[PDB]
Amino acid sequence: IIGVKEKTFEQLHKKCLEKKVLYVDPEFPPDETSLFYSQKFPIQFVWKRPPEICENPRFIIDGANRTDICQGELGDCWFLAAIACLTLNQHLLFRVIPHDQSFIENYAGIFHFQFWRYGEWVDVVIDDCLPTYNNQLVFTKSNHRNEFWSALLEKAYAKLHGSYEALKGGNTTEAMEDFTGGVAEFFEIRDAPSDMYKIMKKAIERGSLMGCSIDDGYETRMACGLVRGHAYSVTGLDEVPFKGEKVKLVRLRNPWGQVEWNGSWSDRWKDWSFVDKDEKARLQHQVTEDGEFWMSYEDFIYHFTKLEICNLT
Ligand SMILES: *[C@@H](C(=O)O)[C@H](O)C(=O)N[C@@H](CC(C)C)C(=O)NCCCCNC(N)=[NH2+]
Ligand SMILES: [Ca+2]
Ligand SMILES: [Ca+2]
Ligand SMILES: [Cl-]
Repeated sequence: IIGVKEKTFEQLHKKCLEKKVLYVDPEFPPDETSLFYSQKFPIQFVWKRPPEICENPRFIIDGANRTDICQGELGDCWFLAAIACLTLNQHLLFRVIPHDQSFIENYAGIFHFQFWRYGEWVDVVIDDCLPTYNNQLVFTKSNHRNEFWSALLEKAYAKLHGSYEALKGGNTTEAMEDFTGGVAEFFEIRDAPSDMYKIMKKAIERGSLMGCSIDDGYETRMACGLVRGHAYSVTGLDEVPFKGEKVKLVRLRNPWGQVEWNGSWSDRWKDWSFVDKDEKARLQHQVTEDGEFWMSYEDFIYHFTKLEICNLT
């Protein structure tokens, strides 16, 4: 279609519109080479563009929110937790996602994203062919079936690593730095200082990204609703009145978009009845299986082992 070895998104976009053709990326083509390098995936995939998947595809629907990041059949929770964190700071999100992009205006089958690499912003261009099975995305999707920014972001990040398979292992902090240029620090929660709630509270209010995990030694599920060896996004911290004393809470989101903690302060916990109507509104309490839930600060430090904060420079 084109010879793209050193050409910008603008150049390629304009050329495709002139030629009246959908872009096919020579550097990261829609075939098995872009999926894996060693192990194959068990199911064989068809590559389709979002217009081929649904009638009215959209890049962004109702903003870029954490609810748009739902994990599929690829173990890249480390990266997905990081994007979800990033959506809590919209200001920073728009440096990674160019928002002037669309399926309904100047569509030429080509998109781009920006990552922070070796001390500068780097532009990554992709065709919009995505892996599918039975006409559904197999990897990351949004909970809205017509929204495609998070699927395409994953493709672009996979391209930056050489393949989808190259996203299988990783650390949330690697991704946080790729989105922000911040400096990461990690904390073992067993050596957590006495004031870590306060540290966590200051970090989210500053727009620092925060992930966490439970040490391991489709990932291991626990009866309490948590998942071991799995990256969670920390999406809020608050105190709430409950039977006289103020209880400290932590809000997490499972990047699966489902499977939540079921203990104290979970969605369907009966003793939410005892909490004031205005407080429930303040904490955006919702009984919906979206992967997001509140737990007590005490239960949090008991279960979780790693805490990762990416601070802005
Ligand atoms: C998460 C998932 O989708 O279930 C996925 O299994 C994963 O990548 N888990 C991480 C642990 C999280 C950070 C909690 C993991 O196992 N990481 C090991 C990577 C070792 C370093 N490798 C590279 N390439 N830097
Ligand atoms: Ca959305
Ligand atoms: Ca929930
Ligand atoms: Cl659109």
